[PDB]
Amino acid sequence: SGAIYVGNYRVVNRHLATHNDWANLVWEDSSRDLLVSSTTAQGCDTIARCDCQTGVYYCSSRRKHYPVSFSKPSLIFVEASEYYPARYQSHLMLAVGHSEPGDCGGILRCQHGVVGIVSTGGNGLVGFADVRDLLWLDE
Ligand SMILES: Cc1ncnc(C)c1CC(=O)N1CCC[C@H](C(N)=O)C1
Ligand SMILES: [Zn+2]
Repeated sequence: SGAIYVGNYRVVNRHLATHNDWANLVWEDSSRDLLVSSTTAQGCDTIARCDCQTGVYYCSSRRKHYPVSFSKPSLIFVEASEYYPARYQSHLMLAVGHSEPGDCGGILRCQHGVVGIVSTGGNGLVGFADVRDLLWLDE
Protein backbone atom coordinates (compact mmCIF):
# COMPACT_ATOMS: atom_id res chain seq x y z
CA SER A 1 0.00 0.00 0.00
CA GLY A 2 0.99 3.70 -0.29
CA ALA A 3 0.05 7.01 -1.94
CA ILE A 4 1.46 10.45 -2.92
CA TYR A 5 -0.49 13.45 -1.61
CA VAL A 6 0.17 16.69 -3.58
CA GLY A 7 -2.26 19.63 -3.59
CA ASN A 8 -5.83 18.42 -4.07
CA TYR A 9 -4.54 15.11 -5.55
CA ARG A 10 -3.93 11.50 -4.37
CA VAL A 11 -1.75 9.29 -6.64
CA VAL A 12 -1.99 5.52 -6.11
CA ASN A 13 -1.26 2.24 -8.03
CA ARG A 14 -4.26 1.81 -10.37
CA HIS A 15 -4.49 -1.92 -9.33
CA LEU A 16 -4.78 -0.76 -5.66
CA ALA A 17 -7.36 2.07 -6.22
CA THR A 18 -10.47 2.12 -3.89
CA HIS A 19 -14.22 2.80 -4.73
CA ASN A 20 -13.63 6.35 -3.41
CA ASP A 21 -10.60 6.79 -5.75
CA TRP A 22 -12.81 5.82 -8.74
CA ALA A 23 -15.79 7.99 -7.59
CA ASN A 24 -13.43 11.06 -7.55
CA LEU A 25 -11.24 9.94 -10.54
CA VAL A 26 -9.14 12.69 -12.15
CA TRP A 27 -6.98 10.58 -14.50
CA GLU A 28 -6.06 6.90 -14.82
CA ASP A 29 -3.71 4.93 -17.13
CA SER A 30 -3.69 1.03 -17.15
CA SER A 31 -0.48 1.00 -19.22
CA ARG A 32 1.23 2.95 -16.36
CA ASP A 33 -0.62 1.30 -13.39
CA LEU A 34 -1.44 4.86 -12.12
CA LEU A 35 -4.65 6.45 -10.85
CA VAL A 36 -4.99 9.98 -9.54
CA SER A 37 -8.11 11.01 -7.51
CA SER A 38 -9.20 14.33 -5.95
CA THR A 39 -9.07 15.09 -2.18
CA THR A 40 -10.63 17.69 0.10
CA ALA A 41 -7.57 18.05 2.38
CA GLN A 42 -4.44 19.68 0.89
CA GLY A 43 -1.34 17.44 0.27
CA CYS A 44 2.22 18.47 1.09
CA ASP A 45 4.43 16.03 -0.88
CA THR A 46 6.87 17.73 -3.30
CA ILE A 47 7.18 16.06 -6.76
CA ALA A 48 10.68 15.96 -8.31
CA ARG A 49 11.06 17.66 -11.71
CA CYS A 50 14.42 16.14 -12.74
CA ASP A 51 16.22 13.24 -14.54
CA CYS A 52 17.88 11.63 -11.46
CA GLN A 53 18.87 8.00 -11.67
CA THR A 54 19.65 7.57 -7.90
CA GLY A 55 17.23 7.75 -5.02
CA VAL A 56 15.89 6.06 -1.85
CA TYR A 57 12.72 3.90 -1.73
CA TYR A 58 10.53 2.58 1.11
CA CYS A 59 10.28 -1.19 1.35
CA SER A 60 7.25 -2.15 3.50
CA SER A 61 8.15 -5.93 3.54
CA ARG A 62 11.44 -5.02 5.34
CA ARG A 63 10.37 -1.72 7.14
CA LYS A 64 13.53 -0.19 5.60
CA HIS A 65 14.41 2.56 3.16
CA TYR A 66 16.99 1.45 0.54
CA PRO A 67 19.34 3.50 -1.68
CA VAL A 68 18.99 2.51 -5.42
CA SER A 69 20.23 3.29 -8.90
CA PHE A 70 17.32 3.20 -11.29
CA SER A 71 16.91 3.18 -15.10
CA LYS A 72 15.17 5.95 -17.08
CA PRO A 73 11.31 5.71 -17.51
CA SER A 74 10.57 3.16 -20.24
CA LEU A 75 8.33 0.37 -21.69
CA ILE A 76 9.22 -2.77 -19.80
CA PHE A 77 7.41 -6.07 -20.29
CA VAL A 78 5.58 -7.10 -17.05
CA GLU A 79 4.42 -10.69 -16.36
CA ALA A 80 0.65 -11.50 -16.13
CA SER A 81 -1.07 -11.01 -12.70
CA GLU A 82 -4.61 -11.11 -11.19
CA TYR A 83 -4.77 -7.35 -12.14
CA TYR A 84 -3.45 -7.35 -15.73
CA PRO A 85 -2.69 -9.74 -18.59
CA ALA A 86 1.01 -9.90 -19.62
CA ARG A 87 1.84 -6.52 -21.22
CA TYR A 88 4.41 -3.70 -21.60
CA GLN A 89 4.02 -1.15 -18.82
CA SER A 90 5.11 2.38 -19.78
CA HIS A 91 6.93 5.02 -17.66
CA LEU A 92 8.57 2.23 -15.60
CA MET A 93 12.02 2.46 -13.93
CA LEU A 94 13.95 -0.59 -12.71
CA ALA A 95 16.42 -1.00 -9.83
CA VAL A 96 18.31 -3.89 -8.19
CA GLY A 97 16.51 -4.27 -4.86
CA HIS A 98 13.98 -6.16 -2.79
CA SER A 99 10.27 -6.09 -3.45
CA GLU A 100 7.35 -8.39 -2.60
CA PRO A 101 3.64 -8.03 -3.67
CA GLY A 102 2.43 -5.78 -0.89
CA ASP A 103 5.32 -3.30 -1.42
CA CYS A 104 3.37 -1.50 -4.21
CA GLY A 105 2.79 2.13 -3.21
CA GLY A 106 6.14 2.71 -1.50
CA ILE A 107 7.63 6.04 -2.50
CA LEU A 108 10.88 6.54 -4.43
CA ARG A 109 12.61 9.90 -3.62
CA CYS A 110 15.67 11.86 -4.73
CA GLN A 111 17.09 15.21 -3.39
CA HIS A 112 14.40 17.00 -5.58
CA GLY A 113 11.42 15.18 -4.06
CA VAL A 114 9.02 12.37 -5.03
CA VAL A 115 10.04 10.42 -8.16
CA GLY A 116 7.49 7.61 -8.22
CA ILE A 117 5.94 4.63 -6.45
CA VAL A 118 6.75 0.85 -6.34
CA SER A 119 4.65 -0.88 -9.02
CA THR A 120 6.48 -4.10 -10.10
CA GLY A 121 9.10 -6.57 -8.71
CA GLY A 122 10.64 -10.05 -8.66
CA ASN A 123 13.96 -11.78 -9.41
CA GLY A 124 15.76 -9.25 -7.15
CA LEU A 125 14.53 -6.28 -9.21
CA VAL A 126 11.98 -3.57 -8.29
CA GLY A 127 9.94 -1.38 -10.71
CA PHE A 128 8.76 2.18 -9.97
CA ALA A 129 5.92 3.90 -11.83
CA ASP A 130 7.36 7.37 -12.64
CA VAL A 131 5.33 10.53 -11.85
CA ARG A 132 7.86 13.37 -12.61
CA ASP A 133 6.38 14.01 -16.11
CA LEU A 134 2.85 14.67 -14.61
CA LEU A 135 3.36 18.44 -14.55
CA TRP A 136 -0.36 19.06 -13.76
CA LEU A 137 -0.12 17.54 -10.25
CA ASP A 138 1.35 20.98 -9.21
CA GLU A 139 -1.52 23.10 -10.64
C1 LIG B 1 5.27 -10.48 -8.29
C2 LIG B 1 5.97 -9.43 -7.48
N1 LIG B 1 7.14 -9.78 -6.93
C3 LIG B 1 7.76 -8.82 -6.25
N2 LIG B 1 7.39 -7.55 -6.07
C4 LIG B 1 6.21 -7.22 -6.61
C5 LIG B 1 5.75 -5.81 -6.39
C6 LIG B 1 5.44 -8.15 -7.31
C7 LIG B 1 4.05 -7.80 -7.79
C8 LIG B 1 4.03 -7.21 -9.18
O1 LIG B 1 5.07 -6.99 -9.79
N3 LIG B 1 2.82 -6.98 -9.73
C9 LIG B 1 1.53 -7.38 -9.13
C10 LIG B 1 0.56 -6.21 -9.09
C11 LIG B 1 0.46 -5.52 -10.45
C12 LIG B 1 1.85 -5.08 -10.96
C13 LIG B 1 1.77 -4.37 -12.30
N4 LIG B 1 2.24 -3.14 -12.33
O2 LIG B 1 1.30 -4.93 -13.30
C14 LIG B 1 2.70 -6.35 -11.05
ZN1 LIG C 1 15.98 14.40 -8.56
